[PDB]
Amino acid sequence: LYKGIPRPAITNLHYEPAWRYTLYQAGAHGAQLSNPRSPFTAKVLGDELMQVRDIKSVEHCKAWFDRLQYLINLHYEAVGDIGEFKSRHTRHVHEFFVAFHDALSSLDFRDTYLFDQFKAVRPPELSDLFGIFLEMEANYVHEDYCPRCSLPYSTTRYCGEGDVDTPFRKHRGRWAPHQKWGREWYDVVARRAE
Amino acid sequence: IAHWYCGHKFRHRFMRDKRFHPSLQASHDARNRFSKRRHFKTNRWNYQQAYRDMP
Amino acid sequence: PWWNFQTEHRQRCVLMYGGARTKNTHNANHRVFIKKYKRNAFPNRTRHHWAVSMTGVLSQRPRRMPWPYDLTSLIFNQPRQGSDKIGYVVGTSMLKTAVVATNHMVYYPKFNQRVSRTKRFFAHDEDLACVEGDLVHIKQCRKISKYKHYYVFSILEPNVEGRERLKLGLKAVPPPLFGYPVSRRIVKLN
Amino acid sequence: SFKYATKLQHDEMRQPYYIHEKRYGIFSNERNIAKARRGLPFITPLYTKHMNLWDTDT
Amino acid sequence: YRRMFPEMIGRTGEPVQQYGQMPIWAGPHRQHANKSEHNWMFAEIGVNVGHEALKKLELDPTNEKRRRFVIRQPDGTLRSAKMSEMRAWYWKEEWADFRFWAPQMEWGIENTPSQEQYQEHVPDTTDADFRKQRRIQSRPVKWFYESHYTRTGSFAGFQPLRFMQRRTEREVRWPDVINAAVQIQKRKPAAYIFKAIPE
Amino acid sequence: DQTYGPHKSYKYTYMPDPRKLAPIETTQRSEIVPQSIRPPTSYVPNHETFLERADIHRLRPTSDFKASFKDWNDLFTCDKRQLRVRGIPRMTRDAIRTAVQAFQNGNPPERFDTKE
Amino acid sequence: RQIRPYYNLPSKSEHGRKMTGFLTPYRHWMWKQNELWRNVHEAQFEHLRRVYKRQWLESFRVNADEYIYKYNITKAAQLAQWECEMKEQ
Amino acid sequence: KVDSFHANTQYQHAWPLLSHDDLGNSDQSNNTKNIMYSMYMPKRNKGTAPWFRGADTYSVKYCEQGRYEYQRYLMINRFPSEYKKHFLSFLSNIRMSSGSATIPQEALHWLLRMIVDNFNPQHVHYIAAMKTLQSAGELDMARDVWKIMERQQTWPCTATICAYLDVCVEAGEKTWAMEAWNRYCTELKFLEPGEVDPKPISRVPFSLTREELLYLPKWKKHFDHDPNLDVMDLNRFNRTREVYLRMAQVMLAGGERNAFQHFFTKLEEAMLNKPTPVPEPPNPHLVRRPRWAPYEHCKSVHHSPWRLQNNGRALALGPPVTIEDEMQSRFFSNDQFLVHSVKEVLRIVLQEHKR
Amino acid sequence: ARAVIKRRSPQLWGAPGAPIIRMRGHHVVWKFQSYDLVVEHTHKRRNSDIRLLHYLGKHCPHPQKSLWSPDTPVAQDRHLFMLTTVDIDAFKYWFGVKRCRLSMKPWALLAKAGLLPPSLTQNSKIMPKPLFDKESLMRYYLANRKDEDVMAREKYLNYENSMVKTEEERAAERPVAPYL
Amino acid sequence: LFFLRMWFLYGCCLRFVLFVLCYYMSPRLPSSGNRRVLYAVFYLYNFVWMLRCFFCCFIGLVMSLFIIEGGGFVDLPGVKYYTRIVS
Amino acid sequence: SRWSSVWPNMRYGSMFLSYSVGRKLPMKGVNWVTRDSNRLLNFSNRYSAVISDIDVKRTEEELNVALSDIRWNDHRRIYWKCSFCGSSYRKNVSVRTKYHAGCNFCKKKYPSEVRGEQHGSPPVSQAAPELTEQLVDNGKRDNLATLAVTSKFYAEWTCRGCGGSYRSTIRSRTGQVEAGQCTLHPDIVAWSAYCPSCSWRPNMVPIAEEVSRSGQFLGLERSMEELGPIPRRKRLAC
RNA sequence: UAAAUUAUGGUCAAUUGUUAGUAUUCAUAUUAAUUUUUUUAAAUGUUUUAUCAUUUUAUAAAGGUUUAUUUUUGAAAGAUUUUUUGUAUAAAAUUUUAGGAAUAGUUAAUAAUAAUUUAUAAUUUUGAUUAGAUUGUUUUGUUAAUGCUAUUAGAUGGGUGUGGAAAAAUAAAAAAAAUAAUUAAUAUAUAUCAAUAAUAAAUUAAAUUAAUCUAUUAGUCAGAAAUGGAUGCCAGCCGUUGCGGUAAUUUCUAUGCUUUUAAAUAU
Ligand SMILES: [Mg+2]
Ligand SMILES: [Mg+2]
Ligand SMILES: [Mg+2]
Ligand SMILES: [Mg+2]
Ligand SMILES: [Mg+2]
Ligand SMILES: [Mg+2]
Ligand SMILES: [Mg+2]
Ligand SMILES: [Mg+2]
Ligand SMILES: [Mg+2]
Ligand SMILES: [Mg+2]
Ligand SMILES: [Mg+2]
Ligand SMILES: [Mg+2]
Ligand SMILES: [Mg+2]
Ligand SMILES: [Zn+2]
Ligand SMILES: [Zn+2]
Ligand SMILES: [Zn+2]
Repeated sequence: LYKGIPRPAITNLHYEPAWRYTLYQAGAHGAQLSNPRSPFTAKVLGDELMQVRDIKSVEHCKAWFDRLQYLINLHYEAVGDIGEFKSRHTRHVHEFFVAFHDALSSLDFRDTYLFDQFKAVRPPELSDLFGIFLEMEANYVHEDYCPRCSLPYSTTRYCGEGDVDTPFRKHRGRWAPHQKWGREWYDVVARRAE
Repeated sequence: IAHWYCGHKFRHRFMRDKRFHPSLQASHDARNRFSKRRHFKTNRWNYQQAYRDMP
Repeated sequence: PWWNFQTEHRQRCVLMYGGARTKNTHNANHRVFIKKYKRNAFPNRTRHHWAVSMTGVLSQRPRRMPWPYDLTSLIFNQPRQGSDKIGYVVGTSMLKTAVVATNHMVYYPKFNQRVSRTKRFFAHDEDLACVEGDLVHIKQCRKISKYKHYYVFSILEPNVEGRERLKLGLKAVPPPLFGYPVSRRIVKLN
Repeated sequence: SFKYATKLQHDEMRQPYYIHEKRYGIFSNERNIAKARRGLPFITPLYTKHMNLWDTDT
Repeated sequence: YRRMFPEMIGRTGEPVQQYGQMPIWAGPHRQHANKSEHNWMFAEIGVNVGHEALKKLELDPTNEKRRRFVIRQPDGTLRSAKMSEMRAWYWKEEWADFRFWAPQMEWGIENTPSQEQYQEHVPDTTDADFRKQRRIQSRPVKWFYESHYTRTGSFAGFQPLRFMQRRTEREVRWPDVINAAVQIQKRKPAAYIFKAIPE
Repeated sequence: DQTYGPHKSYKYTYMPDPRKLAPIETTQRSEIVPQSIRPPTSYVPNHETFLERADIHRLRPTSDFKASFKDWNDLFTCDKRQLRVRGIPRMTRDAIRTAVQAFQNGNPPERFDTKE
Repeated sequence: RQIRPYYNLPSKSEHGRKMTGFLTPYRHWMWKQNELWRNVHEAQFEHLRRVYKRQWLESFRVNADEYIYKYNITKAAQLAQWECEMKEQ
Repeated sequence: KVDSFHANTQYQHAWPLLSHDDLGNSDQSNNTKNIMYSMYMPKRNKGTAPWFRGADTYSVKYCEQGRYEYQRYLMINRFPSEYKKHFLSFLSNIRMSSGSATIPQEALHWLLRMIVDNFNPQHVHYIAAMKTLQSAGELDMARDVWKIMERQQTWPCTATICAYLDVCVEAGEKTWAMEAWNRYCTELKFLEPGEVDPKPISRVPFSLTREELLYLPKWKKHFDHDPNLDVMDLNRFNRTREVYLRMAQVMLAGGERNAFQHFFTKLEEAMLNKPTPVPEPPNPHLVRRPRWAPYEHCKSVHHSPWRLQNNGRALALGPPVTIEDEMQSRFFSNDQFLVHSVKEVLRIVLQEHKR
Repeated sequence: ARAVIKRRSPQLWGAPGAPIIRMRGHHVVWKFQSYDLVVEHTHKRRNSDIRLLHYLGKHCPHPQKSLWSPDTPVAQDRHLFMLTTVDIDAFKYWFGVKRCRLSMKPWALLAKAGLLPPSLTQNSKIMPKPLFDKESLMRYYLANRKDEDVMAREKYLNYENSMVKTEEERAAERPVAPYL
Repeated sequence: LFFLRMWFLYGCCLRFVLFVLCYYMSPRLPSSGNRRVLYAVFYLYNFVWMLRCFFCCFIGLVMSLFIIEGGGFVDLPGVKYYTRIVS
Repeated sequence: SRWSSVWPNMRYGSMFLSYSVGRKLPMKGVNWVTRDSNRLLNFSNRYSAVISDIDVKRTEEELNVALSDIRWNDHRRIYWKCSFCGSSYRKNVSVRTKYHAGCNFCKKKYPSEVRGEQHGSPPVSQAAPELTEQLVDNGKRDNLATLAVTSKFYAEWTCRGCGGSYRSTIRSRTGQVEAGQCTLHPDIVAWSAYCPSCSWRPNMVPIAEEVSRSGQFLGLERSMEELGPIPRRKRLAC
């Protein structure tokens, strides 16, 4: 037992809490402001400097919303002709919206800071958003235009012709003729609205 | 077993591996593993009076 | 990318995502032995080379690798490997020099087992205590002579029988009866 | 247990570097790197062995 | 579920904040320099950073040893990384939980593009793929009309046996015609005939 | 014994990604730092005088190429690729371009002729 | 390199280099000016040198003594454990 | 590792997939999802499912861990020779690491690094660090040294106590010196006629009987030079009167008359009525034994024709600052030390007035 | 100090010289080329690993589209990206404590990152290099110069110790009653 | 696989040889006929070796050097090497 | 030579290359005929603009391709002359119909690619009408005056000083940029006033002036006169 | 010498040849390679300086080494007004040939000793020294797997001994003491040993900048696929049992027909 060497004094440190120190603080090393949302940082920076600090995220969000209401006001009536061979597609607005909603809700991009900004950034007329999409559903059902791609019947032979973002024409695939209204597509529109 | 090592047969490889086998290694009991027979009957006719300095 | 097939390859310059960047060394070359000598006359007395010779050390099958874990590291905490050795004293013909036989360990991972090899050292005992057949502790040190890096640190077991044997004027140990083996037949009678 | 774990070129299959510091002291190799004869073939031996296997201490 | 487990839908995130710039003594002479064509991302690496095992601890805004990122916008400013950009610097992670609704699975019929699925080019038309046993396709934006809780994830974590398998060998050595089960394919004809096709 | 060659040809489809074709925000770097051309000096009046006073090395025979440049602006409008199109050899065209950009920096091609 | 212009002092010699670096006073003045400008650069440069030096030293203090905290606790624990195992022994 | 055609270091930390242009799958426009999974991603072997290295593959328990808790106690021993070399190195590094480039704080750095390397920071190192830091007029870091020593459970010798009390006085913090006193120097005695004068070194130094060597566990045989073992023998010269003096100075500095009166009275009494303890010879490690040199090749005094250059052989410039011309305080008689003690107290009065 | 100098790759001083932070990569087709930020000695040998102090990072000189982040109507974010990995603890160590050197290209990089000011070689050829005369500079200096102690303390805080003790943590660290 | 039949390929798949003789040899029963055997030469490490191999090739206008490949077994015992083309 | 074999660079805009035998072969087997259903000219109800963008002279010369032979989806690359900005380019009809591809200059026509019409900026005809006359005259100057004053359009102008023609950007010329985009060089307006060759002399005037005044030049001057209540953080210096 | 639960946790080991009584890892399979194809290299003049000089500029020629290769700061980094310290050259492990014998400027003590100091010396059968082959201790291929099977290259003695360190006699792709230059990564037609290109190898077209290329083989008894015509133990086939005796589904030729489509064949 007591043969062979004396008992190292540092052993004491186990049984006596008096000797557990840390000479310095966590960030006294110069990192104190790392946590952007800590109370310490709110006390150091003050509020207006924090406003200055997050202005960039605020204008990110405002940018998303501004794009969204531009597309909505453009494509709101779903069927018209807005450009040379290009015409309105509700599908544009849809897919942008999905990009937005994925920025918020997805687990691959998870950018959730975007949602902390809504109580301020969010436009009052866009509060009802799915309502506006339903209104667009009602406008989408016009008879002169194809129920699938919403191109005009008279001036266009195929689904997706002269549309940049169309799903219906893929690279080495083939062209599909316009599809005609009838109970099928009527209840398709219906189920979408649902 | 690559065919170029040791002899042209396979079993020559395993015959030289028995030279490296762990439990086969040379010690105070097992000696002269590689040529036992050159040293055999070597001292038969060599007459050596054993060493005694104590009565 | 070593995980892609022969036909799956596109670019040879980079790894697209991650993984190991691997050079293929061509293992199957069908390398051969050139035979430059008659089977009768080979220009070496003790050994003959008739085939492709395996080369390298640690690249050598079956692999034999250094084993740090044995008796010596079991007892000692060594600052550097081989800084401590326990052994027996074999012979003292040299003043202030004790020769010491020591065991160390080799591991064959193929068969998962260890072998003990043995090696001789020259150790420096000033003051000449060590008698043949002592169990001694030995340490690494300053370069002393051409072959002596070791000194006798402590006698673990002295040889009491050998010392009393010396005191009487006799050799510590009887000289071995036969020397090294020969390939001749010595006929020596009476 | 497979071939991918044979490749030590991943950093996930290889004992990390810092071990050699923990044994010989920190920033100890910067000395060795400036040595006269280096890497032809040999460099000052780099000891990395998982610290629970160390023959010295354990 | 939504009422009882409010914290399972993340409503909070580390805000994108602009860093203060380091003073340039050279003044206007160099002010053009850090203002350029592109964005410049910089992620840190080192002994304490980049380990997947520790990933959340390293993205944790509470931890002061937290891995550091920065971005130079083309106008010369600097901002912290968006969370997506932060996550770009770790090996890609797959999240799919099978417990309530089926996650979308790779290497399916409607998923896999032609050349892996069949060894031939098959035209992609939105109407009547006989090979895929579908009558027609209306092609809405995938996650738009469906409910979000329904979207679960993707699973790539298996071998796509039609396409590529381990330890590929000939099923039958004779006759010489059979190959591994991944080689399925129609016979190529004697030399090709091209019929002009406006028709 | 493997005389037969590979079992399969692995090929991946090409299917254009709508996300990778999305419009890219672009700037021209001539907007950020505007390019300009320094007018000739009394020291260096012509492009040929220039190619004469940038001729130093035996192996950078700049003065021999005077014909491959029509005027002043032609010189400073050249970059290395388009400078290769015109058939100037290698280290020579690097001497030329180096000289030009150096003159742009405020350092005229004044240097001692090393040939002797 | 050290730039040798053509109006540097020409050395007339056939046994050696044709041009000695010796400056027209103009060249000296010029050189002084340019070098003042680069002085302006290197002031800030080395300023950042020593700034980062103290940064690194300070972080070393804090993290290393946090390390010594945790580590000492560890080895105190091990030592306690050992003397216990020896009482049991 | 780097710059080779096959260079592995560049791939060893995670990166987002690069499509700038056509990499052979025409990556600029091509959605690489299946190409990503089945080709680009490393797999366990050709044809097996992709091996996922992401954050979801490791368990949760990696982030439950406190810091540096993966470490285990490392006993690293080394040759005796090498201990001398290393302790010397750390000492001269703590004095100064670089010429004008040394920050005061660097002494503290080197002490800490010494611990991080699994060396024991012996007494010489502590005294040296404290004197260095205090002489740089940085007093918080000095006490930080002391706290490091306390956390390592190293029992301070009398010399070390002296140094720390010097730091206390100059700082004017009585509350440090009080705890330091109470903990360490209490039992400190003076020397009397019955005392034996400088006590012989009594320590064995550490060896192993062959049974101790063979039968003990690994740690019982592990000797790192540990300050605590010789503490008795560092104290063998009885520097006590210095400690009492310093303590008088502190109690004065912190503005307390009764305690000061106490220490100073004890000291006075002992100096009058008790023998003068034998002084310790100069410490080999703190101050170095002068080594022999010929002074022949030296820049002469007049070497520069413009001025008087001071030289290694002799000083021609003259003393810049007056020196007191007294031997080191320990060489005094007891009466002399009484006088010295009063002048010391006065000096502290002065310092406190200036603060 | 080589009798027959190696003519093509000369340097200054003996090798290995003071460590210098370089960018280097094996040469290949421009479409795949990457660079390595590396702290290494001044004199390289055949393989760059022989003298290599530390590995600072990968830098890819190809503007990339950001497919990692969601497509963002914000103008600036959809400029192309340039990706670089910096190890900044090692960088600050080597540069700051060990006093490195720097080639120009890595300097431009670390300038973009905000670790260093823009280099000496980055020139808007719009502006010329400035002039100087000492009397005007003197008038400006006499006009603005701060107090001695303010300046001394600024140099103190920047170069020497930063973290200092307010009277509060003193009062909180000094021992209480039983040993006080 | 029989590895000693390849002795003169010396770890190579194909060899270059020069024509010397062409003689005829009768195969092992029950196979009758005449097998044409070409007697060829080549040099390695400045040694000149005489190679003996089966002539299966097509001879056109007179030519000198052939290309030797090893096969499986043939009717004729003792002849390991076969002829690919003649140059 | 050797280096001829190298594949060109394919930037982000461009899809599939078709540079390899494998990539060429399956399309080599497609043979088109122009029927009544394929002919571009039949479809002018939709694609009328595309029809009036074709170079009818140049295509039949160089390509030997009649205008009645051109399919609405035609894969052949024919010459076009932009009916907006008036620049010539070579593309396939298929790519202009399937998506909109056309002259590369009119890609940058709007102030930002990301958001096409989202500008609230006035046209050039309004904000800076004095620019419309400096445009090199191809007859399309009324279309170019219609663009945003922030537009990134690459236009060619006739230099005031030497009367020659150079190429710069509309927004670079005006100096104005949209909120949230990258700031241009503060001096860009003065610097793009002329040729890249004619620009030096005029802009070196104020510098010579400032070294005439004080006998000393530093670029500092502007920032200095910018100097002749800012919230600031609490500091840990104490 | 008792079970266990607050329940799938600590993140994937998984094996595919049509053979010929039987015994024995052995022909014909897949993967990896050589056969096999010019999309990554490159040209000479290094450079200052105080002038016949002096400062800067340190490991790719060959030879064949298996108890073998080991080292500092005095150079530079590098910061002050001058004398500045100590630590280094040493070792331990791992070492090949089917049939095996002696090796030698030689060990240890003395010491700035001894071509003749002193001694009962040293290496070896636990495999030496000569001699063959061979560039040594994070690199590959196969595999479910302890294995088997690769890994280049780079340190070749001394003789006015310079230099901090010999690494010092073409063969860069390392900016080398004023910001040469960064709108740069392109280098024409050479080499060495490397560096996997038949890159949607076949129908709807290339959100280009249109540049390099005009691209084919095998089998046809057994085992996917046959008929004429010759030939007659011949000529020839042959991965293998074996085929060829006027009717050969196994030779040669013609024509068709067969293939699961980066080729057969050889190693
Ligand atoms: Mg293996
Ligand atoms: Mg093959
Ligand atoms: Mg062979
Ligand atoms: Mg046969
Ligand atoms: Mg050599
Ligand atoms: Mg040999
Ligand atoms: Mg050894
Ligand atoms: Mg050695
Ligand atoms: Mg010689
Ligand atoms: Mg059949
Ligand atoms: Mg045949
Ligand atoms: Mg017949
Ligand atoms: Mg027949
Ligand atoms: Zn339609
Ligand atoms: Zn246009
Ligand atoms: Zn002009």
